[PDB]
Amino acid sequence: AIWQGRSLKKPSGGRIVLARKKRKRELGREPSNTRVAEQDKRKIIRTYGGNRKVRLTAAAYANVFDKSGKGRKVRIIRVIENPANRQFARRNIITKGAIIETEIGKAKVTSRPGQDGVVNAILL
Amino acid sequence: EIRIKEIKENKLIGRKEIYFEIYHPGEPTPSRKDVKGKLVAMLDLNPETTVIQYIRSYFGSYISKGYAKAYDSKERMLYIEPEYILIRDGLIE
Amino acid sequence: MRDIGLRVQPPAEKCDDPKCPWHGNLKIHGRVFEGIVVSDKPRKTVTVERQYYFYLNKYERYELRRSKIHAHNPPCINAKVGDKVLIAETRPLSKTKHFVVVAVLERAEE
Amino acid sequence: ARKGPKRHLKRLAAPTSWYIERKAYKWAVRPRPGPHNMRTSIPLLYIVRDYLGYAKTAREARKILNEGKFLVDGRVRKDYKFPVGIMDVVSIPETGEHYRVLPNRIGKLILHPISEDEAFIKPLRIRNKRMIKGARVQLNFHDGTNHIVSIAEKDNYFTSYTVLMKVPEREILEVLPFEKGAYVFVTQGKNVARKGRIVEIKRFPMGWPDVVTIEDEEGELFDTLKEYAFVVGTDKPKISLP
Amino acid sequence: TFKLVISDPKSGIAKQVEITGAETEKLIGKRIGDQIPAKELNINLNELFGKEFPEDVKLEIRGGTDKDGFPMRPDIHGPRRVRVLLSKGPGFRPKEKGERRKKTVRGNTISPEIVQVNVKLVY
RNA sequence: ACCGGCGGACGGCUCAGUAACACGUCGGUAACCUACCCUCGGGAGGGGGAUAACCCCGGGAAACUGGGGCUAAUCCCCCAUAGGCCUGGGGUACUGGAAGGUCCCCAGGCCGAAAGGGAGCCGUAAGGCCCGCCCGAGGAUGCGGCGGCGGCCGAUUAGGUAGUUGGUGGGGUAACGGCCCACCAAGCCGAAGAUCGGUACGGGCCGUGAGAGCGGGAGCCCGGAGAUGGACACUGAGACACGGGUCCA
Repeated sequence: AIWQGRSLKKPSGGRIVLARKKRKRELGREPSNTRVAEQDKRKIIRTYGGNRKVRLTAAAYANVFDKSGKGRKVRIIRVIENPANRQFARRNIITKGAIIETEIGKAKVTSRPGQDGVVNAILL
Repeated sequence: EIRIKEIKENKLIGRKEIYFEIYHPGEPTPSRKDVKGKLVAMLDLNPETTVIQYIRSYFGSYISKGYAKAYDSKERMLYIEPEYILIRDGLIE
Repeated sequence: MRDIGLRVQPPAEKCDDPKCPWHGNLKIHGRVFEGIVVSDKPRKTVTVERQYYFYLNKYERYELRRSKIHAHNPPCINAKVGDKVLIAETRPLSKTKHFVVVAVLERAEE
Repeated sequence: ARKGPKRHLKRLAAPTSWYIERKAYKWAVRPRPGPHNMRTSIPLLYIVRDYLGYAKTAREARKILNEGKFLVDGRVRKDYKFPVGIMDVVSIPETGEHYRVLPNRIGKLILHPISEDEAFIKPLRIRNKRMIKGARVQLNFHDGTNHIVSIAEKDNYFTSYTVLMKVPEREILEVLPFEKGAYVFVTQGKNVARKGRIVEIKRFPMGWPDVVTIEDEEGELFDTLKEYAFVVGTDKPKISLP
Repeated sequence: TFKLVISDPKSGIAKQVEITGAETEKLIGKRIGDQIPAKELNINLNELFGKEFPEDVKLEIRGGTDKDGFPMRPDIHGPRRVRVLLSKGPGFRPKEKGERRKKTVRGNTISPEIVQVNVKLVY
């Protein structure tokens, strides 16, 4: 499972024994790993309490924004730099804060595809 | 004898509620039929609509407590008053 | 100058962090304590110490206890050891960081 | 182990505001969520059975509620788990009887009888204010009800003011303000079932609400919190208050 | 002795017949949904159903049950027995929504072990 | 008997673990969720499709299980608009000690509602009375996570800890956070006894004593944990679910 819970070690260091099983409310979910493709492929996910959330597994277009506040829907050519990891830019992975190359030029992603389901960025 | 401590009126249920005391010095606790047929006199009540719930026989006392109903229509008691006490009073077989 | 709701002047420096209560998105709600800085080695971190006297019901004397607390040190104030500081409960921030410095009542040299 | 939402409530754990014998039985009516909190309400069923003696058995009580013979705030309610809370008006038209729910000096609720003409007015504390789309102002009361009004009328109201609500048709009648010298009836605390006048409002930072000081009829001064202070008149109580 | 049940969409009437001998060899190696002229199958269907049927009337294999009673799932290749976890589909009748149960169900391909075969008429 | 509305995540039972923010108190969410319940503003259109039951036949000892005929809704499905989400820019009011949030305008994008009804009175009827549906904003019930302090024995257990401790940037979550991940640093705990072991659910309490105190947590209530041991899913508002499912022993 993906369990987002207690560290097995105390702050001082004494290893912590578990006293109960894990809880479904406490587990997480797989990583989206949003990628560059020719079309937008998305998965809606039922979530805790019946909510919903859509998840981009492949992205084709982006909403870039001018500093003035005017938005352009455009395509995404390739990712320039991913500060989150070095493996991601090599594998066209799309993540918030990444520097991306579109037809307009250089943009910085200011949205999370994993949770938002769309990719917004600011022209630089 | 019978002496009424209280008569109150449930208007939401259209019924009279009667608290009374029964004096039975040296003589066994009375049967339900007699107390009903004798209480029926002095408030001018229909026997069918009237039901007696409990006659508590006190230890070492010649006074027994008594508590009874008096409805205003046949349908209301069937609708509300549950079958068991009707069987105890005989109003249902 | 933005209000924290605690009677203390604001730090002169304006930092760009998202974790300065005077210069960020985070809030404050919970108790306020006071204490002394004992260690500052980890980045943007502080361990505040607190001494107090505790009463033994069987012995009718007093036990002086020392209590430590981890908290976050924003760069605007830049707390150092030897300094009397004010601490407030804050949003969970790290594995253990759950309090934040709000001011330096009195630095070490004084 | 427990695995989610309860559906029961043992008699022994019941709130201290209910004049209910506790060791006679074990099971009580768990109130469903509603206008007023657990700590300031009781199921209507207990009101029918105990506080009015109209029903000896809960089944019969439920039958009478099914008949819909009861008017709370000018609305019939069949739910025998309804939280009937503080400063509500209970009206029985079949009997022409009207009471208001109010705590005791001890911290328990009683039905103080009121005149029929008063039975249509309900004062509501203004818990909070909010802006809803369309720039409309929505006010959330102490009892959980909500009232919508215009942007222009926003300053007519402020939190901690009392609105005399016309419950039968939901019409706002008057707005008693919170200012020095109002007449205030306490809701909770040790000063419960007290009525006095305000001299000072203690502005308390650091998470602690406003402590108002109340001056009683006899001039004695005491203190309580803002939220426990419920205004009922500028200089005299506009409702019969024991 | 394969027990073949032939069902008519036109009439909503189904009848059982038996198959033994070389005709059995004809139905071995086939799969659900496979089509076969009735001539190679050699039944006087006009006599059993008491109606005129075009000579090009064909029979399509749809389903049946094993000897023990495990139908063949059209979604499972092979004629063997395999355990599958069924949330839906043939051979699984759920009761409670979202319930899942593991069963052993035959794969689509017909086998000699299979004793019941189902076919639908087609014109 | 059917899909379908609900419930079988409560209540019933027990004390192995667990030395822990499990728990008692007070705070604590501006970082959560929320079906049935309450209040307020708005909405409830069009179109299509499905298969049970029943009838014809079937297997296997069973458990269980096949095909054909047609069938229903508030069932399923597409659209209509709102509405949900995220971002940029520009402003103004509400809340609140506080922060920033919410309010409005503009700009960019994906996602994206409904349901009528059994009866009766009037109305030719529609419609109204009663019940039921959905969006949005609150409340309320229950729950999630953060914290100071309180509460055992051993030194013939003295050094301990590597996602170890913090920082940058992200991921996933209902939600904040090393919960995870990539990088950058060398921390953090311990003689006001860590680490390790022995021991053990915590409280309201109870037995004894003139009391100081000593000893104990079985019987009721509150909170915590479990379903032979382990481990993993689906349905769902709520679960890893005594009377639901899968493997291993």
